[PDB]
Amino acid sequence: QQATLIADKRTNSLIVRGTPEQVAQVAEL
Amino acid sequence: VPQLDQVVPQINVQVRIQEVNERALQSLGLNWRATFGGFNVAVSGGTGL
Repeated sequence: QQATLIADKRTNSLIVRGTPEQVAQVAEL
Repeated sequence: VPQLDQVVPQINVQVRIQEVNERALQSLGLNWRATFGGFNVAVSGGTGL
């Protein structure tokens, strides 16, 4: 699949949830 | 939950809108009419001689 992304407007927080490889890709972006 | 339930900043924003206008007018005009023997001369601003 693709990693789940959760965006919070109040705190300006990005939450990525997936396999460890799919999460390191967002972490470098 | 601990990250989505934190305190976020509270702010006060001030906006100033300022507007100034100025004018200046200046008019000046002579408007005569002369009559000597046989002649009739009239000088104005709208029409000329």
